[PDB]
Amino acid sequence: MFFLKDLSLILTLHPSYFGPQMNQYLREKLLTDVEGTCTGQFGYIVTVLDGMNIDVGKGRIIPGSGSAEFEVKYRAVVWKPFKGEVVDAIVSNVSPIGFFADVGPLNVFVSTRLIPDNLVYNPSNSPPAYMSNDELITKGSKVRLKVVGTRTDVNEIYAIGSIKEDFLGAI
Amino acid sequence: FGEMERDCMIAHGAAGFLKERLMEASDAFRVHVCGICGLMSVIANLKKNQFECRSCKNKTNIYQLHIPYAAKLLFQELMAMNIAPRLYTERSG
Amino acid sequence: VSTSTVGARRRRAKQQVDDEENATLLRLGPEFALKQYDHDGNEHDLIALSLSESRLLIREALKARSRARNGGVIDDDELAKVTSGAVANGVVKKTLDYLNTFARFKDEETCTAVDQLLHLHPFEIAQLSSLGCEDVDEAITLIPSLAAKKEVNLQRILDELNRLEDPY
Amino acid sequence: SQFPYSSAPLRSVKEVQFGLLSPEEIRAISVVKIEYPEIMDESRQRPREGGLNDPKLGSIDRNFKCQTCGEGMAECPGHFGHMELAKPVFHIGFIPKIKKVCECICMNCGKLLLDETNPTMAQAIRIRDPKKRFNAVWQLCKTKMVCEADAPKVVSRGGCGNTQPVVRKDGMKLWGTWKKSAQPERKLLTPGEILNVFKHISPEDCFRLGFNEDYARPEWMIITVLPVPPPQVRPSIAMDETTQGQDDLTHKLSDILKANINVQKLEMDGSPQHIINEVEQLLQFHVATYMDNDIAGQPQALQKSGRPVKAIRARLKGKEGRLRGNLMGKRVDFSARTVISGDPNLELDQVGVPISIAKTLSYPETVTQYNIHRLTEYVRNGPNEHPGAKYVIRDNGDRIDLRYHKRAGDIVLQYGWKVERHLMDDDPVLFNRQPSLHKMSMMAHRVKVMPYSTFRLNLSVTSPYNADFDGDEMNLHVPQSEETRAELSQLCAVPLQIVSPQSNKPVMGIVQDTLCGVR
Amino acid sequence: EETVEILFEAGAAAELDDCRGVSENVMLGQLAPMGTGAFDVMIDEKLLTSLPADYAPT
Amino acid sequence: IFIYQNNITPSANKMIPTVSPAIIETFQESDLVVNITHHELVPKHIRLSDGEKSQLLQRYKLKESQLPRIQREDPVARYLGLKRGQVVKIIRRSETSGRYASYRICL
Amino acid sequence: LKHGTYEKLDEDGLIAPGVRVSGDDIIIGKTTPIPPYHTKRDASTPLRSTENGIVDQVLLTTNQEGLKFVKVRMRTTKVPQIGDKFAS
Amino acid sequence: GLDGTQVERQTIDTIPGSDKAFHKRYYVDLMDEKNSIKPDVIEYAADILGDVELQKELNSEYEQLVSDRKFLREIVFVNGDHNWPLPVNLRRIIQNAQQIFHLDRAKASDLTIPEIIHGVRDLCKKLFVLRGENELIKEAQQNATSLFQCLVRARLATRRILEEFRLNRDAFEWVLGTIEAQFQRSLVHPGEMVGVIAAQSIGEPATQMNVTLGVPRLKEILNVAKNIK
Amino acid sequence: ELAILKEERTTTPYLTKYERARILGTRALQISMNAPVLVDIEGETDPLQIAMKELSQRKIPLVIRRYLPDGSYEDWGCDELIVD
RNA sequence: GGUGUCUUGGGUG
Ligand SMILES: [Mg+2]
Ligand SMILES: [Zn+2]
Ligand SMILES: [Zn+2]
Ligand SMILES: [Zn+2]
Repeated sequence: MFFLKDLSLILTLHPSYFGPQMNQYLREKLLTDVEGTCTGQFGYIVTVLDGMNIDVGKGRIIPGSGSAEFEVKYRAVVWKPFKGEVVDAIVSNVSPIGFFADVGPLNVFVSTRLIPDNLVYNPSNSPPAYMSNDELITKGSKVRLKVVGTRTDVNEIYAIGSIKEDFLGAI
Repeated sequence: FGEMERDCMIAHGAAGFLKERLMEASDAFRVHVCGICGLMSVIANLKKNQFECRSCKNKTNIYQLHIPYAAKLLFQELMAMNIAPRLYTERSG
Repeated sequence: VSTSTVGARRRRAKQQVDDEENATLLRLGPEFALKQYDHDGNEHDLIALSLSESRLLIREALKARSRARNGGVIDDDELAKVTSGAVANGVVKKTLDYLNTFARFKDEETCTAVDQLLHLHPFEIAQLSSLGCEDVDEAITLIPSLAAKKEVNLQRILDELNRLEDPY
Repeated sequence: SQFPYSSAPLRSVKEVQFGLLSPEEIRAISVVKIEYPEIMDESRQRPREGGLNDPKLGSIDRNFKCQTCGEGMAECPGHFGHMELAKPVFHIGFIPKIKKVCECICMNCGKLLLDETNPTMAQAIRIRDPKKRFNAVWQLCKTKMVCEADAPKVVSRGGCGNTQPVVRKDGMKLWGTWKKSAQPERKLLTPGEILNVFKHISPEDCFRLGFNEDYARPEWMIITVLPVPPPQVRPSIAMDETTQGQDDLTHKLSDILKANINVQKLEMDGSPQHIINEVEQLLQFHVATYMDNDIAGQPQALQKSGRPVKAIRARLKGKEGRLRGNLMGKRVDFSARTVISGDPNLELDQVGVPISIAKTLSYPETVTQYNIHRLTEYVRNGPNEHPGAKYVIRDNGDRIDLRYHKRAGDIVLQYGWKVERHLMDDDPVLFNRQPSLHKMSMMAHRVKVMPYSTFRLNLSVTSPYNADFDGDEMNLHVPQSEETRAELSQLCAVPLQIVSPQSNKPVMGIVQDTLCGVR
Repeated sequence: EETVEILFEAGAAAELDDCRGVSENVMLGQLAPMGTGAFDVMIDEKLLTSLPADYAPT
Repeated sequence: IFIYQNNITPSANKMIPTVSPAIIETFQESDLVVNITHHELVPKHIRLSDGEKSQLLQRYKLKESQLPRIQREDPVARYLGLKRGQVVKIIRRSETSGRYASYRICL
Repeated sequence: LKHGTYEKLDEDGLIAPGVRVSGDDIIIGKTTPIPPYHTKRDASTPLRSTENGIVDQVLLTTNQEGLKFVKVRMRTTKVPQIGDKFAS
Repeated sequence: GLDGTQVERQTIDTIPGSDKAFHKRYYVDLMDEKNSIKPDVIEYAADILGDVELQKELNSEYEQLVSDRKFLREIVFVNGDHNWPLPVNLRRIIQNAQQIFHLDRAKASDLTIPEIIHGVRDLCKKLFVLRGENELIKEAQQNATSLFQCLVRARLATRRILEEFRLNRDAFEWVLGTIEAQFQRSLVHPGEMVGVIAAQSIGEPATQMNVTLGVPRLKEILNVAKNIK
Repeated sequence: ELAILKEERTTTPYLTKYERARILGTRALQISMNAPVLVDIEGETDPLQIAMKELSQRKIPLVIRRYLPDGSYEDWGCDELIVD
């Protein structure tokens, strides 16, 4: 889910950069640094509200090094999953041991044991996909799936869902 | 650079020179503290870029501090006498 | 590096088991406190954005920053390009394509209408605006907490929601 | 910059919060339980795990790494273990306060003898300082000899009604005389009994006496698990090229471990009650003298050679202890010392520096587009000729020693690099004579390089230093950065100290021949 | 004076040290709020933006 | 004000504070023989009003605990009937500046 | 092994009288065996890092217990210069 | 509020002497022909006599001087001592002004009385030990510089300026500006470790040292004793 | 919250000795790290003397933040404090 | 590439 997040980022600037176009250079550095990153404490930082209008304030010179420190405060948007939250998706991969579904920026994997037993896999169909008497899961399908697990890995996180519960699955 | 030398540098108001005498011309060290519990019990693996305070089960709010090695030794001796010195990097009240 | 208003969280002698997340039980983590703060320290209600509000906010920010970049002079698959960096473009592209494949409110007007209509806990508030549900049953089972509050209104809210849902 | 990169943010210490360590947190921050006394495995390479030299505690060797953090000897801070005690014992530095709390509280139900009903105590509570509040509560609560069950119709305060003991101190043994109702049955109060009594004190009661709920619980003044410091705190030394003796703390911990195991050999089999006390008291004494070997009215924990053990308190106190001997003042690099001489031909703010000292000391000078030719000429000159240079520091911290580098001609200096050139003319240096009775005993001088091994001073500055030329020696300190150079030259320089604030008159004058001669 | 006893009293009462003094900042190896360290030096932007436009970060 | 001759017994002394809202002070006659505010070393004390104490605290951005202090048992505080929190202003001779105003708060 | 030069020792690990010696130079070579090739540690005695001079008299005998004993006397000359102390 | 290196012993001239000597040094009279300004020192000598809109200002000046006399004699220095360490030397400023503007030949001075009086008044209202428009700030500021204003008014009196120092307008303006600037330079800087400096200034003299005196008496004083020798 | 508006700044308008010393040191260290120099460098190559030249011409782009004992502070640019 | 710890006595400033 998307959360509106006030967040900051302390930075260090070399004296060589101490020019007349400083604030815009720090704005570009901030925009490069934060637009796309994941953090286990926040979720996923897709964009930043009012990117060009971040305030760098007044930086402080660190005694002994000569580099300036800035507390560039701004309000951004973050996307975080939670166990027990329902998230829609579209399947990406298929395999006998389960399938992958792309959710937002991420990819959600559902295990074989967590699938209605009327669903039967087919490696030979065009397109290859799960089928069922009155149920279908092919590439491009919609899946209203609940999250029952989210691992926090620092660089990339992965979520394994479960469509075994009522009111969930194909819609 | 004893205590009376420190008094003379304080009278002169030369704070940077005093800090440089006592740190970069002497036993300067680097330690990691837990931002939550404030003990120097943070296990740091710099080549693997991984940190942990196992008491607080913390891995994200950890800071490094440059302090005299004698100060680190003092805090470890205090911990050895069951005294907990907690180094906090921000004021509350 | 990445920090926020959450500061000390200093060590009381006791710990707390209630730190793991379970979104069925209104446990999100010690970053989404029931009363958030802003960059001026003032208190502020938590924010839980549905996909519609989020899509509008991101589109607005991107087009504003694009107009800023151009000196003063339409599709998510194009609108995500406004960022800087390949990783930025990729992540915003995936987010925008997900948003534009499930945005039942495909305008600011109906999103504003649902904002007016809804205003109550923002968690279920946003999950109702994000998850279409036929009757009371789906809501009270996907969100099991609407039972023990005795202020439901799911019937008419869902009716008016699916009524305002544009065709496709 | 001489620290390898870490990803954590750099911050400064703003607050220090003292307090006791709970057994829970002692176990939590620890990394290995210590129980086996014997240092080595069987005198075999890489000693017995679970001993006092477990490699989990950290590395003190140059070619071995810490099994806990994986860092070299230079970087590993050391890691704490824990060592559970068989019986709880008093902390030696808290016996008086344990005795005070014992007098204040009800020794059966853990409740204050008097309540907020009495307005005198109701106002003694109203002190903000924990220590003043504790004193104001002890000066009242110490005389009531019962836990009255009724609050001052019958209104009950929840009390019990058990009589109070007369607490007493004999060494490390807290005696408490219960005067029942005649014969006052006097019993010994063990650390475990006091611990049990202390765990029952309620949080608000605890707050009233002046303790803290999160940082200082009164039962943490009784030791039940003991932290084991890393070997850094108790490093070994070498006696004749192959021999090492452990530090005093290590042998003390070994003695404590022997005492602990002997305790664990009594509550596991027959123990007719006159050996348990003896061995538990041995444990108490070892733990006490591990922390404080200056206890009044008892012998001192002694070493093999007859000297007393260097306890931690003795490590911390005195002119030579940690605070005054290693933190308020310490030995410093980049300094020099030699006999001083007088030179009528020097300027007031000049000091003559011997060539050998000018070459031994150094200043690190960042290479810039205004000094690259001069610095490369110094690099060519080498570390044995003046003006030369001693080291070249690359943009990542790698030192290039110019002695052993045989190919000194094949170095091109990059920008942002650093050359550690020799001491040269007009460099500002701090000059100092002990004792430093006033701020004008340490003054900043401009350098002039001269032959001979003696310092040179203009003779008019010998009055503020109180110096003469019949044996005196003075110290020279070299600032290692541009900020400290500027501080010296703009605050401590000799011309700036001519007038003193002590008596708003000059302190430097015309002295000796220059005077007689001008007359 | 009385270093160990004072530290014990600080432990037994959970004293909070505000680190505003001189000696405390000395023993921790930090810049004392004294003399040259009694203020802060920021980086000025209003004066900086007067520089020639070719002196800019690239 | 209760001026006595020889002594005031502690049991009597205990009634002084429990008689609110009135205030009872006592002095001994031997103490009152000389007026100490006439001594050359005792400068003139002037109690501030509540508004003026607030003005003093805001001008210096001060809290009460950061002021110089005077004991409630001080002979000149005893002579002036100072209560806790009241601020005197003490103008006194200054050999470097002529005149100097000091402020003390009553313990 | 020490950072000084060992090229001045005779076959007995001792320098001979009459040889100029500078600071950090080894004047008595000694080895300490490594407890359980390359099974020895050194225990060599360098000259003091400050002093120059010329070896005068290398004595060699045995102690009370019959183990080898060595005394090496250096010699030098000090000529008065600036900073030397004199009194009447 | 002054830095302890910046002050020098100076005589306060309104304090000493008898009232007749004070009167002859300081009192001017316009109506009285003989006791007025000596005619041979000013260009405008003849225009001065008999005026009233100026004798009022002269009387105000003289009354301020008498107020200073009474204040210093009755409150600050009751025993008559008049040589005290004060900020900004006056003698050296006046002689430097004489040297710079070449004040010889006792030339007719073009420096009018009202300009002198208003110049000294403005100078006396420009010596800032504390800055702020608050009212306790003003009170503390005036108490801070009362003695120095007394000095500046004892020296820069109308009769003294015109007769004893014979300054013209340029030298006068220079004296005022120099007093301004050197007083602003005599102030202590924030950040001074005045406690360490004071401790050293008291302790260092102790290294060179039936009433008890010297080191035992200083020890009694600092270790506050309930009984003394 | 703790910043003081440019109108009610009641501290001294003069650069103190400690402020001057630290400002010169910081500027010299900055210039020695190949920072741009605002003055015209004619003869001198020492970063400290260049910093002194910049200080005299009121061309040092730094700010002094003067903390009061109550925690608040005032901001003064180097070009507006008066140098003797 | 790595040159150990504490006391006693005699001096220099
Ligand atoms: Mg001498
Ligand atoms: Zn922690
Ligand atoms: Zn380690
Ligand atoms: Zn009881």
